[PDB]
Amino acid sequence: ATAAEIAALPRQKVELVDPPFVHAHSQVAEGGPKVVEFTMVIEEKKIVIDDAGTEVHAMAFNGTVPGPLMVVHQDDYLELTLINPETNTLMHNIDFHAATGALGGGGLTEINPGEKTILRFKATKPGVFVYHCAPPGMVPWHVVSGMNGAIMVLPREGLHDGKGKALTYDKIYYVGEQDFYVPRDENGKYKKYEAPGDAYEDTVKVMRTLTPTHVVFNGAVGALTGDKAMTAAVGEKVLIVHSQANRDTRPHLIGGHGDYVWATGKFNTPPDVDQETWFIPGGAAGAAFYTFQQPGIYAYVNHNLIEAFELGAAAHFKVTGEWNDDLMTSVLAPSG
Amino acid sequence: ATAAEIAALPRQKVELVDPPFVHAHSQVAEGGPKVVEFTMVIEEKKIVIDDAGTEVHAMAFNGTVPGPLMVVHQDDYLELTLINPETNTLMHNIDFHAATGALGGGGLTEINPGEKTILRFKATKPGVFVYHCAPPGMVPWHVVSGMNGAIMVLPREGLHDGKGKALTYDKIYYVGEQDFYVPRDENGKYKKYEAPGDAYEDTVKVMRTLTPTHVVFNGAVGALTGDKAMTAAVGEKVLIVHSQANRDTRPHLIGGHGDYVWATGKFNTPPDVDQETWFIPGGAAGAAFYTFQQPGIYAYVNHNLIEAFELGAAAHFKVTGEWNDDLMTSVLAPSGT
Amino acid sequence: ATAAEIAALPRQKVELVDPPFVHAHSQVAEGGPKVVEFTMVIEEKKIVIDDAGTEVHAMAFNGTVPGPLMVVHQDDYLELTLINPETNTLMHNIDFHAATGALGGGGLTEINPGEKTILRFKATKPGVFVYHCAPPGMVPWHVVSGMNGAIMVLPREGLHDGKGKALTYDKIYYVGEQDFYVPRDENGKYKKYEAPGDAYEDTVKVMRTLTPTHVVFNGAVGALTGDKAMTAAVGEKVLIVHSQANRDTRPHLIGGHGDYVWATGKFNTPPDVDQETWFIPGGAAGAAFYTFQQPGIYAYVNHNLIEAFELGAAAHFKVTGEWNDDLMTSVLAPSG
Ligand SMILES: [Cu+2]
Ligand SMILES: [Cu+2]
Ligand SMILES: [Cu+2]
Ligand SMILES: [Cu+]
Ligand SMILES: [Cu+]
Ligand SMILES: [Cu+]
Repeated sequence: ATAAEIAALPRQKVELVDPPFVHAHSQVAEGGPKVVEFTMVIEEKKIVIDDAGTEVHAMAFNGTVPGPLMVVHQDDYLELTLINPETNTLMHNIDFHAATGALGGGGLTEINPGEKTILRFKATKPGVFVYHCAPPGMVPWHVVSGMNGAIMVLPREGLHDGKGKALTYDKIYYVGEQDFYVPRDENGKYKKYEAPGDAYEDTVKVMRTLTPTHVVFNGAVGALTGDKAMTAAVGEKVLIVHSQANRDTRPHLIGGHGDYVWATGKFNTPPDVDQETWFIPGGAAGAAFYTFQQPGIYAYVNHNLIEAFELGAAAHFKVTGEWNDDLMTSVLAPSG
Repeated sequence: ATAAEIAALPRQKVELVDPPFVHAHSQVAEGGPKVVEFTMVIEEKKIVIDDAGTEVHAMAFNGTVPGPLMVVHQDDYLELTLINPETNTLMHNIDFHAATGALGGGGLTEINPGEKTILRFKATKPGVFVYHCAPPGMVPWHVVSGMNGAIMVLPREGLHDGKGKALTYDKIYYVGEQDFYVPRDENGKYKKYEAPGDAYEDTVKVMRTLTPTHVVFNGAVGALTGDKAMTAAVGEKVLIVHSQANRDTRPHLIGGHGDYVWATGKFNTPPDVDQETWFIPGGAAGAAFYTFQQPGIYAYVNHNLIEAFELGAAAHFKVTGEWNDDLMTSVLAPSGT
Repeated sequence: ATAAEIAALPRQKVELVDPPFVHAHSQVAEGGPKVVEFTMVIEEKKIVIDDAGTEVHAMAFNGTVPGPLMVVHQDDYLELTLINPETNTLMHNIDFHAATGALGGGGLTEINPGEKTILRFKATKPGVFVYHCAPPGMVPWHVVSGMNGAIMVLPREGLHDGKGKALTYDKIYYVGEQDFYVPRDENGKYKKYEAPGDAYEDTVKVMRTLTPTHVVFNGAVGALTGDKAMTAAVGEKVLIVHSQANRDTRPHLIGGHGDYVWATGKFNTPPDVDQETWFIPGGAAGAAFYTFQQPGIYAYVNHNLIEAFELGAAAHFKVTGEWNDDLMTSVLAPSG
């Protein structure tokens, strides 16, 4: 497309919502290519990541860890206004794995506190993709401070299975998984700091052990449970987008399956089927499609069970509907 | 199917065998859906995991680590009688990754010592699948104490490659891989404990490092070596089912390949081919099919070679038959330059 | 083939080239099956791997870490003369993951200092494959001392996509990724040793933590950066072969993609497409095909960003050509 051709395309402004919810969108593209407009303000803020009051100096796109999911269609343009308020202390930028050139946009978006920038890229490849901050010389520090999210570039005809059959979800959720590296004192107590830079040296020491102190969904232990449990009903089709910008993960829906899983996150790569546990390498997003068949509580986990149940990587689904005794039944309940 | 129709189905009682062997089964389903019945007694038992005599308080389905492989066909029902004898100290249950609902069955099979339960589920999806104990609040501790195994749900028409051609194995082995986290004293020697409970706190500390002290097949360093080495012959087609309920592994047959590998373990996902090293994420089972072409000793390993050769994750195959110099030959044996 | 048929095949000697470069070859096979002859001399030598003068007693096929890429076609034979000079102090051998029998060749190639051996094997399977030394009882120590490389066995008709369309690269690079485990003294300073064996016990202790001290491309931190960046031009098709003989990696071209990725490294397994970050398990090689669309500096990393930017697993590409504003443009440059 020429500059003139791009300037003639319809514009659409999107209002983002906090994960794990996803902003309003259409699965099948509505009309021809558009320039889809998003704005995010970066917030450096303290987050509490466990029930012991452990703090992280988060660097948060749109004030959340992960940043929000942006949804466009293939060959749309994503036009992001990124704002670094004067209240922040560090330079930030953004690299979209979906984008081509300038280190995913990072080279064109370096903004000091009090600056903003506008980046437009063509979403040429369909799939879910990580985005994250990456300031030269301080890249993993920003990423493991929670400065990452994902986007979804849907095929213009929406999702299909490996054989061209349409796959239409009723619900979509975005689970951003975060490895954190929190310094500890002599007694094994987590350290607190009063500015992000104060934590840098101690945090880098922990990072270099390659052993996270916490592995969490949506920024904290137990975040996507209780008031934030994800919901569905028997018969409902659900897409679960999952990202991890720095470290491998192995999602698993306990009590369910990934009926179709784009494990690599890329929609032109046919999905795996009937998955028990799928694998998403650090630096990528993946997506799983499942139709619920049983009601009740599900756990959704990173299936290194130490990571899930000791380090924090466990979410819940609450599913309504009728129990199916054909699929599963207690022939004899626990008894003497 | 209705309760009445399920009641009308044939029942088949299966006698389980200890890994790495697999109970008698037919690759292609014989007749229509059946209710396939299994029984396992859970044993909390001290096991030795290396030649030094390092002990673990294992939590073992059917008394083995891993638990035995159950084999059914797609759309059969698996009916398990699970028994927690009164000699045990902990509540246990079972989660089948093959199953749908109630956390894979865990929500319906919580049994205290002195209790039993019977769970039935429809094996709707073909593949190899992990099963493991998962008591709420104590999940990874049971799993890394060895309380896990796998099942195989064969397609009713047996295995096929990605393009519809039948693949019939001559023999099958099940290799369960176990990450263990054994506490050490100030000398760096492994600690011993009186009851499972006494090891809990020290073990959780090790688990949190995400660094196992041992990574083993069939419950111990070298368990599948010597007179317990797996066997094959040139021309023999072997399926190797491999599971890891908690931690990633990367299987490799040293001197061979995975001709067809269902790396995700799911038979409706076409197999990768000609594999050197495949990848099975923690919480899954995978399966590799290989026709041996050369005789001699092979090592079958997790190809993080530290894990294989320092931590224990190496098994052997002994293979009989004629050497093939077309495939490989020593043109000049090691000799002075 | 019959004995006389094998004996009658042409023999061709090929001169090796140090990584990341690859010796001249044809993508489509020239003529019928050949016995392709290579020679490598093993060098035991101290190398410096970082900016602090940290040393490793390298054990290096052909004098390099990684060992060089050998390229043949399916159903050719690879015939390697492996030489262990008498100035070395350890026994070495070679296991080709591409080969069938005798532990990949290791059982037939155990050479003490002052010995050589010639191994021939038929390259029956197309793909990129790891090779490494593997002396019984000291396997990981040799491998993590850098004694590993890869080969490529091209299909006789060259590479194709999942739909049988030919994929022809303009250039190819071989990135060998090495995990090192360098002992430290109690002050955190890396230790130095007189002879390789002196480091054995201390090194195994580090190895058993499963936490490398360095994760590097081409044998050292920054080996493929700056004036040793890899190069391409907009419009150029590049194959990047990546290996890791002991430990998982997750390659990512920052600013680009893997247009086609044989993540398992095997050409009869259809390539994944449009990849952001692919995954190569320890003990394997993979290959990614990309057509460059934007000029500028790219980084090519293991996308555990701590491994990439704290531990050393980052390379650069310097790409010439014209910027494409359709793919990406700065609508508003960073501004107050
Ligand atoms: Cu990135
Ligand atoms: Cu599980
Ligand atoms: Cu190997
Ligand atoms: Cu940032
Ligand atoms: Cu248990
Ligand atoms: Cu060696």
